[PDB]
Amino acid sequence: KLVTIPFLRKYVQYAKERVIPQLTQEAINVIVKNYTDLRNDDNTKKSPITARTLETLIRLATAHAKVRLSKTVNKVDAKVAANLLRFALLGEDI
Amino acid sequence: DVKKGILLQLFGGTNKTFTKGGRYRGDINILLCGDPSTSKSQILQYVHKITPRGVYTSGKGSSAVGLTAYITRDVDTKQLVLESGALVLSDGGVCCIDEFDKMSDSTRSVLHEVMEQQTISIAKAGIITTLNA
Amino acid sequence: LVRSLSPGDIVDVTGIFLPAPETYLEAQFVKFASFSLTSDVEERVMELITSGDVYNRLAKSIAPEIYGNLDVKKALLLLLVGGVDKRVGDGMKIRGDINVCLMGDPGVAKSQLLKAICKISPRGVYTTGKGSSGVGLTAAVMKDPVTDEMILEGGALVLADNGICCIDEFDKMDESDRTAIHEVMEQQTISISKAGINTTLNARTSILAAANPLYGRYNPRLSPLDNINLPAALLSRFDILFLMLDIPSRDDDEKLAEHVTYVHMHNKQPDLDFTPVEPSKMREYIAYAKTKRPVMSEAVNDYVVQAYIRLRQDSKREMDSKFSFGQATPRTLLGIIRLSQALAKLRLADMVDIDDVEEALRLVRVSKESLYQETNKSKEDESPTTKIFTIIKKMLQETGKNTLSYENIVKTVRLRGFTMLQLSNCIQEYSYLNV
Repeated sequence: KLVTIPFLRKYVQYAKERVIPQLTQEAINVIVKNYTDLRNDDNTKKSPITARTLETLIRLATAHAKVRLSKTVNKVDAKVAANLLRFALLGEDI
Repeated sequence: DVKKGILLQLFGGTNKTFTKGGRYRGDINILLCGDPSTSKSQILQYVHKITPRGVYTSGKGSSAVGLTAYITRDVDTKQLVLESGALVLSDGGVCCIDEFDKMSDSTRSVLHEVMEQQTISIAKAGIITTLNA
Repeated sequence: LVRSLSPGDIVDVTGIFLPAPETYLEAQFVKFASFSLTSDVEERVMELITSGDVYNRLAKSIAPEIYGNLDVKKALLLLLVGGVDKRVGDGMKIRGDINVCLMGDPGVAKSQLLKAICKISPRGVYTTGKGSSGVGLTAAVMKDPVTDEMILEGGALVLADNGICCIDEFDKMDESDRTAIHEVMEQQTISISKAGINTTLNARTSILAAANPLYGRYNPRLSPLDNINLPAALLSRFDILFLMLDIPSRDDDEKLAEHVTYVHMHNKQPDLDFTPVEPSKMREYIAYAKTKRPVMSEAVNDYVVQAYIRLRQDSKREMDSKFSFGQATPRTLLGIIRLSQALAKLRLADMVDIDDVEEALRLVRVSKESLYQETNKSKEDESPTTKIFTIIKKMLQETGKNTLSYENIVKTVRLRGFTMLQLSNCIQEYSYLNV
């Protein structure tokens, strides 16, 4: 069941003006643990992991919670942002 | 030993003009060398304030056109005029040039005639004139 | 009132709006020195002095979204104030500005540090390297569409007079863009000779560049001069040359990740041990300290000369090593004077003490020790026999005999504080090996 074109545009404006996600204590420990493991891996030398990767994981976790209209970031929203960043930095489907 | 040479550059020898002979350049061309940050740029800023017609230019900031005579135009008559450069406006003083080693190849060839006959011969756009410097 | 409006001033022109059958304004009445000494502003300055520890409070209040780099933020505080402009009566104008350059791998938030000092300074202009060529950096000679006169439009080094010039990507700049930079860091002037306009404009700005390595990351196997595409002439004019290396560490990455998540959650800084200073009150403390001109003391002049000898001797012995830095140029000696004079302005003192000289010399040693590791070992607490051997070397220096009858060395040990029983055991030990 695919959503129509005009119905997809209304979901973006309504979620970006009424739902404000917040970082919980459970989602912080997942991002911190995933950020330290990426900088310590020897296979991540193809792309320089700087301070932008720490802010990119928080922006992707907050944008994922806006789709489900949730005001809190759980552990499910942190696993999607971690898998999306590993595919763009390493290039392999883990 | 460095200040004793610059003092003689401000005075300089006389100009024994000849009628049937060539013109001899009586100026003193001094060139400073060595490691930088040794009060080299401060000397060029002090001679300019003493000489009434001294100028201060850089190496890459002035090519072979800014030192000679750039063909400018008047903003009143809209005609092709000839404006003097850094080497022509200093008729009687000391010219201070910074970063002499950072000059282009087209600019170093023009100074060969200024340090010998003290004349700048420009032949561009059908205008072959000799400027005295 | 004619012949009184200078190009580049911010005044309040009062007049009448009369049309012309075009609309003109008939003139009727017409920086850091324009702020008056208001009683309400002076009360806010004294509130920060009585609180105690003003040097460390303003050093941590800048850039609340950047964790770490305590020594890097300390040099940015003195850049807003600066030294004194001692004008010699002979005709020499000593430059009082500080030239600080930030280096390292592009990941220590270099773009955030350049924009933080631009919003704080009232006359700061931020620019890049490739986006601003030689025309946008110096001055553009455009044509007037009315009077048809060749004017001089101010660029980045002209509009930011008496302020801080923020330049991004100093390594990706062209060769024609470093011409005016060499003149500002030496004479604070811009030599323009285009379109028949041979005028010189003053540029008393604070250049704060940010270089980047050519190979992206830093290479410890290569020399520091070859890793950065910058000549040695530009490094001699810069006073402080930092090098923030991105060293992977589990302790530094854990504290940095927690500070980032706290900013993107509460839109504020984490609670520390002091209240953050608002940028509206920080400008009042910097402008008030610029009016005070501290004078160098006579007792502190001997410590500056002795520090320059030890600094020049260490750089000469490291010329053939792997960490071969720049030569001990005389420009580096004047940088310590400008840093020590700027530290006295924050303490509201007209005389430079010994603490200001040691604090200024510490910032230079930190930027130079960024290449070495944090492994320092020192041990000097062995048996007291070595201290007694130093007394025997004094007798051999004046004479040089290894006789057994020693009647003058015993009189020197008693004046020190050692006992006579332990002295007999040290002489017999050295006499066995014939020393």
